[PDB]
Amino acid sequence: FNRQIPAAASLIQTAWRCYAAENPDSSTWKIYIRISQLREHHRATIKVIRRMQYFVAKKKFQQAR
Amino acid sequence: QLTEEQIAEFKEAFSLFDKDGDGTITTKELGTVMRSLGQNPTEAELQDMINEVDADGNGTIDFPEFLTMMARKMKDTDSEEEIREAFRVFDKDGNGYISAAELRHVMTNLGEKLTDEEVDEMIREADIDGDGQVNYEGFVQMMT
Ligand SMILES: [Ca+2]
Ligand SMILES: [Ca+2]
Repeated sequence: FNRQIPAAASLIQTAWRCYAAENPDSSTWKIYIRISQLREHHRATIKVIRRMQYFVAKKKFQQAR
Repeated sequence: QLTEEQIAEFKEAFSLFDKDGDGTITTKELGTVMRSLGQNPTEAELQDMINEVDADGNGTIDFPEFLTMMARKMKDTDSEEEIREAFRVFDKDGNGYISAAELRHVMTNLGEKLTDEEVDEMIREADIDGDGQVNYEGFVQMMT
């Protein structure tokens, strides 16, 4: 019943995680518990992946419309 | 639009995925990076991500594609309208506002499931008046 609900939330969530990652002291950087000390090469690949996941969540929201 | 330094920063980011050095990014290389961050993607997850960036459609990502994706103005490229309609799925019947408690429920328990600390940042920055009612139209602009 309404597939738009998950796709909508995921588009908001990915868009915000993409926006929050531009702030390097954001709480969004705490979610990687498996990384001992977060270095700059982690942050560079994290921003790329988050952008990729935003474009996917955007597509799936589009498809559910 | 783009500086010479941002392009160089994107070239270094491209090199971290392109472990082989052949100038393209495969689904297997993306899966290696993501697992190094504690993620556990599946082959469809990785192929979904690659298909959104692969222009030609060969299944691989070259640096022009990578740079095109990283430089997409995801603020004016008709994105604000879709995030707005995403909020409208849960909108308080037409309102244009969303309960801070309702936003926390959707952000924490649905979709990607953000952390409780992440929702605090989102609510605090989006609750301009501090009343527990966020207008997302204004929040969308802040993100963009
Ligand atoms: Ca490669
Ligand atoms: Ca390609």
